[PDB]
Amino acid sequence: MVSFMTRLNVADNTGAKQVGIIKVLGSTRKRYAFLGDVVVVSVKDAIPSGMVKKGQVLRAVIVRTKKGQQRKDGTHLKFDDNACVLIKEDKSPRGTRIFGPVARELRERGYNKILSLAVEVV
Amino acid sequence: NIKSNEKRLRQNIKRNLNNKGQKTKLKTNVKNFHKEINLDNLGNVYSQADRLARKGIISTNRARRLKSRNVAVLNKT
Amino acid sequence: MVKIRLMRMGRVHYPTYRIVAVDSRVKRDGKYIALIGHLNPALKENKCKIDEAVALEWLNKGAKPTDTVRSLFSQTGLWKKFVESKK
Amino acid sequence: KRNQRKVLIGIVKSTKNAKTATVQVESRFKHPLYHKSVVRHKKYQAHNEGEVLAKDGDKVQIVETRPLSATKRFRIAKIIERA
RNA sequence: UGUACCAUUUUGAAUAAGUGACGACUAACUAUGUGCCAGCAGUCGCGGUAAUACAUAGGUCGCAAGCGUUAUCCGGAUUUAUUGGGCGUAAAGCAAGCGCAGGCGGAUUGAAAAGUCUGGUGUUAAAGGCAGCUGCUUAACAGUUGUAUGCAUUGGAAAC
RNA sequence: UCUGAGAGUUUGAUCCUGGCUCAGGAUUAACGCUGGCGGCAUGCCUAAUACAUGCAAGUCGAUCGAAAGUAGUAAUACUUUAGAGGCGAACGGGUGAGUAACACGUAUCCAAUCUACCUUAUAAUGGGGGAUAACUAGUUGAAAGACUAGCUAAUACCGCAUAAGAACUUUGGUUCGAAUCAAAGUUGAAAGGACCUGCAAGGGUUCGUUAUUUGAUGAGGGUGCGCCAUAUCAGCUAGUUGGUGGGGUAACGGCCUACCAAGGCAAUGACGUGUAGCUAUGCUGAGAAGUAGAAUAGCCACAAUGGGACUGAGACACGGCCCAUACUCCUACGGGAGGCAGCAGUAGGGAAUUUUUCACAAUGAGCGAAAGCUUGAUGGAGCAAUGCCGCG
RNA sequence: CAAGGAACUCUGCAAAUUAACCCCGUAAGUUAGCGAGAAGGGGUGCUUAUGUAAAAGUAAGCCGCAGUGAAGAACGAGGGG
Repeated sequence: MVSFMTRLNVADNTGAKQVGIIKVLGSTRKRYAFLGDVVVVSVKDAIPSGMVKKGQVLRAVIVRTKKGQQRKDGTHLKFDDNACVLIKEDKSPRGTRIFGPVARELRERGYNKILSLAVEVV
Repeated sequence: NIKSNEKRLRQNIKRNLNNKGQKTKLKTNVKNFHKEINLDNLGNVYSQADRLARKGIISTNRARRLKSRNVAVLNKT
Repeated sequence: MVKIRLMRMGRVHYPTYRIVAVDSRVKRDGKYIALIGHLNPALKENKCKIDEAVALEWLNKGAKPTDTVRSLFSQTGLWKKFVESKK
Repeated sequence: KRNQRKVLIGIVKSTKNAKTATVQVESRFKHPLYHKSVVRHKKYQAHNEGEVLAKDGDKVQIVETRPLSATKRFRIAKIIERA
């Protein structure tokens, strides 16, 4: 249940080691972003040779959550960290490779490029 | 990749297993000779070393060095 | 095995071989131990003089000629002074 | 008997390290382009076998050998008296 | 690879020249225009209304299937002076003194012999450099033979 | 016996001190203009940047069984090997990032080493066992495949018999740790294929096996001397110094290990900084030598980056394996695959450095008794006035 | 008290973390005294053996999610007036 101003790990090869939430999108007073919901963020820590410098504002798609969320078929997936991917305004990540597993609820919303690049979907 | 390397990848594995099996029985015979000392045990050790000394599993100078250091402890008396 | 081979020392279109006592695991026109005459396989009629001094020593302490070296060892009579002194 | 030797008279500085002695050598060489003559020091190492305890001022001779250990490379051959 | 090449094989002057400079250094000079303006330049420096230095024209000369410019290396540069430089006024003697280390250091006799000199031996790949020769129609080029140098070790010498 | 050229420029004018510049060659050169041919050499120096694409080390049926195919009524004979097995794969190609040090040059010792194919010579090449590819059947996927159960032969493996001499110790004496002798103990050796002969018995030839005795050869270890600048780098180093016991290693060794001590290097430049593959050589110089390490050759290091180890005698393996890191590509989302600094070629950079070219004809290498096969090593051709020379 | 970790707010107020002993390790600055418990990390339980004068210490082994198992113990870093 990543909320407003939630620093969280990054799961691609953009070099964005530590990024925090700046606003949750989709409506007024959303105050929560579950698996799949697109958020805007602001990179607060990167690598020197990165395609994104510190202080930029960018939109990202959350992939891994610590709280988890009940799935329709009864199962309740739950990771142990908060991750995201750096999309570029339609469906595509700003990076080329994806680190770690990615949730499945990104299948329906779109984002099929992520699932293609994902190492192992769960 | 070139064809004449993965064939060697097949051949090497079985002789690797065989050579490991011989090496470990050399080693256990040598342990047997440490825990108890007699002419018979070390003679088995000499024979067992010469088995590989025919081939290239153990370097022959290693075999002679080990059997020399074993006759060294034979020379306790 | 040390092999008696050919070394194409010369300009384009004009090979001019010095016969060489070189090891098997050595590239063409590389360093060697001793020198064995030379050859100009364009000029005919005995343009192929050889030292005959250290070549027999090489053969007597291990050497392997080649077909073009077999040719030269044939006419000069190396065989009739080598295989009999062998016994 | 074709093994070689380097007969280089040295001087024993201190054998404070147990049963090992430090020798000093002075080779005279011409400077490559100035043609003057200068002599330099180059410390060497030889371990005490126990035959004679070389105190300060003992100058001896040295012979080549196998590597006895790292930084201990040569052994004594002939010993000359004190001064 | 019908390859080079050869063969009174066909025809035909026909199928082929640019380039840099011209004040001096450094061989090569006149005119027109421009008139501190446009521009030239390795150095000196040229032009504010007669320019052999700018632009062009003519002419001349220096190279030529290459010619010029820029970039780098050595030389000239004895301008890092070992060969082979100086320190009064041109750059350069510290403000002076006590002085460790180091460098250098009277005369005589002996020894050893590190240096020093010379004798032998081993070794210092080929190509390349030098010289001769050979073969390319000859140089370009390819090949042959001879050619230094240093080091280790060994016999002596014993001025220093 | 070799060989040494100057000139302009500070001044009203002069001599000197002194700096700059030119007159000479040379280039892995490039740019402008022009451009006919021939011969010879050379052609990314920037990004050890990333790569579309095609080819770069395979061979062997006289090793094996079996498979497929052809002649045959059959017996049989012939052609290829998917696989097992032998060797080769560690050479040969490329590049110079790293490395300032036994890396290189060079002189040496290895009483410290080993080295298959090659070389002198000797003994034997006996007899058994147990296994597995392929095949089949199944599971399983489009395929790559993988896994499950039976079947096989060998020059694949493993015991057994005897060891000429070895290998190692036991005992005796020899010589100036080495080497040789004598006796004893323990221990280990193969594989057969093709052929001739032989009614047979068996004998023999060629190819092959193991153990042996010299070497050739190659690799490795160590030392001498030489092999950059920098003090606007003063301390540096604790397996570091030395010893003891053991292990380890082709061998020496704090190489590691358990114990003991604190030592060692350093102004004659330690440690650090930046720089760089070293050497022969090229250009220049009369020379002392300055200078770059072009083509090429010896040595060294590397194979996208970082580690590990098998096998092999030889790799810590450029187109072998495992792992991790980064990048990319393909896909049927299930998964995979790759490492152009090999020859061509592309992208980028740069001002700049070429054909996605032919043939083993020759040298060679590898295998194969032999035919023969592979070779972007090599030999050739295409391009380039880039250079030297000759001819128009 | 799950997820988040100052978004609260006039301000991290309050609350929360660390805390004992032993062992590594400690910078800028300075009036050379300090900074400094700077910072940042590791160990503690039980049994046997070995420990020496007692004990610290050391080796081997065992258990739990956790071993000053409770109680009592400093949260720091940087800049400025």
